[PDB]
Formats: sequence, structure tokens, C-alpha cells
Amino acid sequence: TKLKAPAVLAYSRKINPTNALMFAVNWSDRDNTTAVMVGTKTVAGTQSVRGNPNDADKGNIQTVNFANLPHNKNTLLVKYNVKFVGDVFKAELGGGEYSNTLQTALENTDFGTLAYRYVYNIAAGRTLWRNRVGAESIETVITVNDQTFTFSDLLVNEFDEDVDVAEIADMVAGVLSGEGFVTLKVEHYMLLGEGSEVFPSQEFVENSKLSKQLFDLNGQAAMHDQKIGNAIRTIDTWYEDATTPIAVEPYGSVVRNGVAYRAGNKTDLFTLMDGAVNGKSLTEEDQMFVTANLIRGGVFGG
Amino acid sequence: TKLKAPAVLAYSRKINPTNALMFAVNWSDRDNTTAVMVGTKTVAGTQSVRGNPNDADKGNIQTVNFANLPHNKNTLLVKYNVKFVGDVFKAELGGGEYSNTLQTALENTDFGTLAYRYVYNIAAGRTLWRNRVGAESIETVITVNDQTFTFSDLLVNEFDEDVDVAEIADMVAGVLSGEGFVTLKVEHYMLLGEGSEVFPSQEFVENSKLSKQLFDLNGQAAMHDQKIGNAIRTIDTWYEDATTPIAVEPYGSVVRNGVAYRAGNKTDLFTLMDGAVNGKSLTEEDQMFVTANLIRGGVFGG
Amino acid sequence: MRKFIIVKNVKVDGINAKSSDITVGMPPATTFCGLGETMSIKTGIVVKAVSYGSVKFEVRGSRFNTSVTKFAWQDRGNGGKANNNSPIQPKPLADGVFTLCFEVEWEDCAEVLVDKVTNFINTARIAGGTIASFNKPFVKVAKDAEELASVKNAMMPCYVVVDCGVEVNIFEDAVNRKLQPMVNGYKKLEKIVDNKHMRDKFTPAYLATPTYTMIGYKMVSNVDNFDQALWQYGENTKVKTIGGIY
Amino acid sequence: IKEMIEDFISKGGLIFTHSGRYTNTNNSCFIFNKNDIGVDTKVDMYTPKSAGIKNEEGENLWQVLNKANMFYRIYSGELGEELQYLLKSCCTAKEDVTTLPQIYFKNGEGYDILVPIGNAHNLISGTEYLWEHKYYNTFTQKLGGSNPQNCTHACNKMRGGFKQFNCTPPQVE
DNA sequence: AGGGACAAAGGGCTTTCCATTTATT
Repeated sequence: TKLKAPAVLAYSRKINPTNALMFAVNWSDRDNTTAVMVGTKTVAGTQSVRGNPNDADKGNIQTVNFANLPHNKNTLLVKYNVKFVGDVFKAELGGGEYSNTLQTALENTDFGTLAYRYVYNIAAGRTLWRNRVGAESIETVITVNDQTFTFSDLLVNEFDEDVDVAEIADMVAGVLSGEGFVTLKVEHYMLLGEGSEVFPSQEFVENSKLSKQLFDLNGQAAMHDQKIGNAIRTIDTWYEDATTPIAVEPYGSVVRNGVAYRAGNKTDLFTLMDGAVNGKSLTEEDQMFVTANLIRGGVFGG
Repeated sequence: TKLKAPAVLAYSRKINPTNALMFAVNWSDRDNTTAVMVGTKTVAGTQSVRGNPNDADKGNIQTVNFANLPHNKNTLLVKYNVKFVGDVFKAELGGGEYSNTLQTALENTDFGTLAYRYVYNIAAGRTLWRNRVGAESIETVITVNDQTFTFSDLLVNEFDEDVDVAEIADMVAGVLSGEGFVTLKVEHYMLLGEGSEVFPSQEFVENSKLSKQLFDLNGQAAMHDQKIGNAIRTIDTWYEDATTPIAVEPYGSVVRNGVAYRAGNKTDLFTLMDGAVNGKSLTEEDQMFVTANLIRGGVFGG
Repeated sequence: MRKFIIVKNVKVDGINAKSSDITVGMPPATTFCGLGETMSIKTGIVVKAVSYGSVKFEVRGSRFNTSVTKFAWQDRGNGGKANNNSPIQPKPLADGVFTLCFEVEWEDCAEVLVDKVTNFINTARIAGGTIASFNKPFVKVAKDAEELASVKNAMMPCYVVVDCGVEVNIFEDAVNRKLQPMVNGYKKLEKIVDNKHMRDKFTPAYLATPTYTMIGYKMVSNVDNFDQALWQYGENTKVKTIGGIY
Repeated sequence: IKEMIEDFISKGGLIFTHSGRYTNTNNSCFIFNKNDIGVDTKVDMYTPKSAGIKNEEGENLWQVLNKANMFYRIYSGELGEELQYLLKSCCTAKEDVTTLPQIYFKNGEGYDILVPIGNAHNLISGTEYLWEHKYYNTFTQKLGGSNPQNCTHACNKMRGGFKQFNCTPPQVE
């Protein structure tokens, strides 16, 4: 053997979500889907920044955006679609033999666990992050191939076994192993209260007027699709000293917290992906980690 | 030793109030609710500045907003909801090494003293700030999880001891010491008199044709939600030469008086927070000051 | 005899709007004539022309500043620096609802053509986006200009793109005539001699630069001849209107 | 300006009118065109870390070479062969394909894989023209990041950002 | 037949250079 990696590898995104929408309904009548519009308010506060104690007697005027439920309704509705696309072993760039000897060494993995966790992240409502916190009772409705399901309450942190998720997981794992696609329409109902606050996605913008801006399609509040795609890829529980699931990254990096878990101890992607090619047998978990990175996709430079 | 704080730290709100609503009812009939709408009038008074004594003969014309009770009703009703969220030590931005070693130093604080004052500021009627002045009798009704409490007369500047506020404080402290949430529904009744003046929250406008614009929700007079939350956390009586309670703030500053009570004498939040991480022993009374700042939230980064 | 297939209200989410280094907005016509060639390779239907509208379009971000997408660490040897954020390179995003119209010749039954289009729409991407919702296509037949009006008015809510031509250069024309450009072709500069990094290994390679033109967005029900609203390949690495310059 | 020309040629010192550093910073692909230089065509220049030298006024080589059409004046050879040979030995070709878009195009009976690169003249002429002629439908965008000293001298000298055309179509109400 | 030498290719860490001119609806 003694074969080295090409300069650029490229794998597409096998899990395609769309940007969700926000609606205000009632827990009784879930048909009055009124949109939730983004306003603009101006608020007077104090500075109180670290240091600069000399300027601790003045006020700062700040303009922000906001999105609240109206006082007549008390239920948040979130609508989006999720598409699962198979053929996860075809390369886009830098195929050669490097991809074939990796495909023939990773054809005996556990797609059932990966599909079960990918569905269970949608089922538990991990795609909400501030909308889930404070809600009394959540209710998820999944429509896949004219077979409607409904869930009541799941535990977000621990992957608990149940017979409802296993059917959809077995449907997904047949697509991810062979060829084809499967689309599922997901609706989420949250009971919050009369006049509560909902939380859309915040922009990475440099506007000179607003201190905070929220994402909106034609005025109605929404979340980013690449934001929603992070919760599905939160399946990584196999890193060293594992406590909580993290997102699937090639270095296992959470830049929000400022630490990198998987990198630095010969456990990242670019060691295991060479060891699997060069004949070394892997454990059951780092065979799943590489395949989860392939389902995530991405380019990989030299 | 001597670990510095990370450049990005963030703490979410743990107290979520909603924007209040104003209604007009009679004192002996608590169900005939009608809206208090906001109107516009034009006033033709004189002008007087501490300059330009020459222009003391020209009456200026102003266009203001106003809201009053009708002449057949004499009781103002204020409605809002307050939500208390637990897990007050988990950081949004910023990971461990700092918040984890701050949590083990702020573990043994007295949550009962904080949770008593946070409910006593709602029960006494500090959440009004102009409708309290000139009222014959106030009456507050607090509803939590199918349980109703009624408060008639409470001193505001003094944190008195009674038997019904402590029944809610033991529920609030259980949420603030652990995980979960609790919801209070608060209704205030004040007997002002027929045709009296009600006071909504003003709005920050830039060069509007109006000299005074009031906040409104679909034409109904309301109060700002961040104005409601300032009255709840007016619990701070631990600064040097303490006379009256002020709001919880990392420099203890009020912009009306133009003075910072806590800043400038090695007593502020950032000096106290860095000392507690490095191993210094905090006083029994300013441990609740640092803990109240994490409930408020904000930015604590270099 | 020419046939037309029309797809209405195609929701695309996440289109990278950087068409060139000086144009950020709608994707150009070359994307939509590449989409027809992609359909011709994948399905088998020979497509010679393509028209397109714009029901809704909005580039995310503020008015004069577009938003930046966050980046993740995706490179070999980036272990030491992985805890810190990332270097950031520019690419904006946009969201829109479009209407597409092809021009095919099929010479067969019409109840399998809709199925062949629908088997492709669920797979492909419109300029790197994600197709969320789309209406069922239908087959239209026109013979002369009097029967052509039917296929023109079929897609009523629309804003088609017609050619306008360049006078001297894009900057002075944009300032004077109030028109916004679109790349309609590429000019090759120098052949790449080492093809071990390309994605074909057999096709010859050339470094190229964009070449611009000026366009006009027009109501589809206010166009006299429909052939000025079509686009096709043909010229030296370039696209052009069938019915000439409007 | 020979004392600055030899200093720029003692460095890396490349001169181009078509590059790929305006798309991705990690590119290092430089193309100089012979058929596009004219009486007002402005070019760009790259050296490692954007190292330069002043001329006792605050001007580097890039600020001198674009003012009063000096680049054509050395290029046409009216300043002699002493500096024209040094200018012609400066602009060389530098070909790289990594981290760039590669698309196909339909030629006559076949396909052609091609790589779009950026134009140095168009960016500078666009920013310096639309501002003086009061065109207020643009996107202001700076490239280089916190340290723009890594892409081009034209990145470093004007930090205010280039102007890009807004191409947002109107929509149906 | 196999550790040891002979020299390469990755990889962490440590510099390093380096400066505008803001209206727009």
C-alpha cells in the first residue's frame, strides 16, 4: 500500500433541512395560524461594562428587535421539512482510490444507531434551544410518506429507547445504506403563555442602526436552516471523557465554549481516516464517527 | 493559579416578565373589564427656560398623549405574568475553568433571602411607580398552580415578615436552587377615583410631532416589560452607607441621581467575582449580590 | 413542434448570491442554462432554451451590508488552533421563490414527462440551494405567435429577465441608464497544464474571467414577443437571447 | 523610483491584473494580461506581508504607480529602457488551482472545465467611480479580515471596502 | 536477519507586518 491522501476531498450534505417558520395558534384550535412579526423597540439602560468604572453614571440608548406572542394566543407553532438523501459514499472531488479503499473498509457499520439518533434529535425537540426552555408541554407531529405520527414528551439529554422512533429510523437507515431519498414534514407545538417571548435567529450583520437584528422572511420571524442543521448532527457521545453530546466536527471543536475535545490526542478525523485506509481495524464507535462526518459532509484540504 | 476570565461570557435572564395591561373596573365589581385607550390632545401653555429671559411672553404649543379612566369607573386593573427559570449557574457563552469554579464557590448562598424579596417586591405593589401615588387602597392577587393569594397592605421600603409571602418564597427558592420553572399571574387593583389619570410607559422617539408618546398594544395603554422587571430586583441594601434599596447592577449605579454607589471603592461585581475564583472567602451578604447578578445576566468579559 | 413545461412557485432556501466579485443579488442566467444541461444529462430530455422569473427574492442581512456565514475548521493540520473561532472568507446568502419554464421536444406521451421532471426536481439544487416546495408541472403546446401567448400568460405572477445590451461599459451605463448587470459568459485566459487536481482528468482546462451585460426585469404579461425572454448557449463561452436584443 | 523598484524586486514582488486572492485568501494565483493594459488600466501588486517602502511623503510603490497614469508611462517605454526592462521583468505568471470554483461549460461538441478568477481593475475603478458620481445602491464590503495585510497592497491602502452592485429584483406584492 | 544510522514531511509555537474618507432612505 503506502498511499497518501489527495489535496482536496469533497462530500456533499446528505441531510437537508429548510428554514422553519413561526406561527401563533391555540392549544385547542390549531388552525388559526397567525404569523409572528418582528418589531423594533428602543430601550434605555446603564453601561456597566468590565473596567471603565469612570463611565458608570451614564446611560446608553439601544435599539433592538423583538418578537412576542400576541395576548390572545398561547401556543407557538414551528414548521419545517427535513430531507434525507442516500448514496453517502460517492465523492465529489479527489476520489481516486483513497475513497474506494475507505468505502470497502466502512461497509459494515451501524446505520441503525446513527439513523435513530438523527430522528430522535428531531423528535425530542432539540431544534428549539430557547423555545423549549420555559415551555410547559411540547407536542411534535411528523408526517413521512402519508403515515402521520405524533409524540408527547421525550428526554433530550439521554437517548431512551422507544418503539415509535424505531420505525422511522428503520425507514431512514434503508435510504442511507442504499439509494434514494425520504422527506419528513415536522411541526412543533409549544405551550408558553399569553404574551410570552419567542426566539428567532440573530444575524451576523454590521448595521449601524440596530444593536440586535432578527431573521425574517417578509416580516415573519424565522430560524436559519444551517442553524437547524446543527441539532440533527448532535449525536457525538464517543469522545474522551464524554459527558454531553456535542456536534459532529472533524476536530470535535465547540468554539462557543472555547475548547476542542477530539483534537490533540490522535483521536480526530485525519488520523482515523488514514488508519482505516492503512489496514488498522477500528472500534465500533470511531467507525460510526467517520461515517457521521461523511453524512455531515464538507471539504477536506491538504 | 490566577486564571483570567474568558473574553466571552454571557448569562441569560432567569426572571421573565411580560408587558402589563391596563383595564378599568369598579371596586365592588371585579369582572366588568374595559380597555383604557390612549388619546392625543394639544396644550397651549407658556415657555420658560433657565436662559432666554427675553422670550417669556410667547405661549408655546405642544401635542401630547394621555390616558384616563372613564367617569363611571374608579378602579385601575393591571395584569401581567412572571416566569422564574432555574439553573442559574450554567453559562451560555464561555465554558468551564471559570464558571465551574465559580459555581462551587457560590453553592452555599442563601436563596431564601433572595426569593423572599423577589416576591415581596411584587406583593407589596412596587411594580406600579406612578399609579401607587394617590391611591386609597391597593389589592394584589397572585395565582400560582391552582392556588390564589391576596395581599392588602404591605410596607414597601421595609421588608416585613408575614406568613403568605413565605409560602411562595419556598416555591421560588426550590426552582432557583435546582431546575425547572414556575409561573405567577399577578393582578393589581387600585382605587384611584372617577376620571383620574393613569400612567403608561413612555416611548423613546426621535423628533416626532408629539412631545410625549405613550406605549400602546393595539391602541390599549400598556407598560414596558423591562420596566416591570426593574421593580422586582430592587433588593440591594448592602452597599456602603445603605439607606434605601436600589436595583441589582454590577456598579450599583442609578442614572437619575448621576452616582454609582458600588463602583470606585473595591466593592463592585468584577472585583468580587475575580477574588472568589482565586480562593478568597466571600462575606455572607455579598454572596447574594453576585448571585443576583447572574439572575439578571449581562456581559462579564475582558 | 416545440413543447413547454412550467414549474410554478419553487421555494429555494440558502442561495449563495455572490455571482461575481462586483455583483451580489440574483443568480445569473448561466446558472439556469446550466440547470437545463444538468437535466439533459441526468434525465435524457433534450433542452434548447430556458426562461425564468422571480416571484420573491431577498438577500439576508441589512440594507447595505450583507450577513456573514460562520465558518468551521475543515483542514488537515488545524489541530492546535481549533478551539478558537475560524478565519472568515466572504460569501452571502439569499432566500427566494422562483418560477421556471423550459422548452423541450419529447415526441411521446405527456403522462410520463411530468413524472420524469418530478423525479429530477426532488434531487437537484437551484444554485446551491434547497428546494422546499414546488407545484406540479404541466405541458403546454404552441405553434405560432398567436398560440405562444398562452404559454407566456400561463405563468402570470412573474418578473422575467430580458436583455438590454451594453453601450460603452457597465459602470457608466449603470449610472446613466439605471440598469443593473449580470454575467452572461466567461473569457478564457490561460490553459492549465497539470490536470491532477481537476475533477475530470480528461477535459482540457482554462483560467477564465467573467464578462458582463445589462438586463431588465419586466412584467411577463407586458412583453410583445416571448422569444426575447428566453436564454440559450451557443456563442463563444457565452449565453444569448433567442429573440435578439430587446 | 528605481530605489523602490529594486526594493520591490528584492522581495517576492509580483504585479497582476487578474488574481484569485479577492475570492479566497489562501489562493496565491496571479495572472497578468497583455491585451488589456491601456491608458487608464490600474493593476495590483503582491509581496509577502505587504512589506513596502516610503518615498519621504507617505507613499509606497502602489500609490506612485497608479497616480497620473505612471504605469503606462513606464510601460510604453517613454521613460527609457532603464526602468521599462525592470517593469517587464516584474509582472510574471503564477498559476494555482486549489480552493477555487471549477465549473463546466458547453463548447461546440464537448465540455470545458473552467475556473473563474477576479479582476483587479474592475474593483478599484468601481469603488473610485461610484462614490464621486453619487450611486447609492451598493454593498460596502471589506476583504482581508482583521489583517488585510495578507491579500494585496490595494487591500491595505484602502480599508473602507469595495463597492458591489445590488442586484435584488422587485417582487410581486 | 533486524536494531541502528541517514535523512525526509508533518507539525506545534513564535514571530511579523501593518494602517480609510463616510453619505446613503
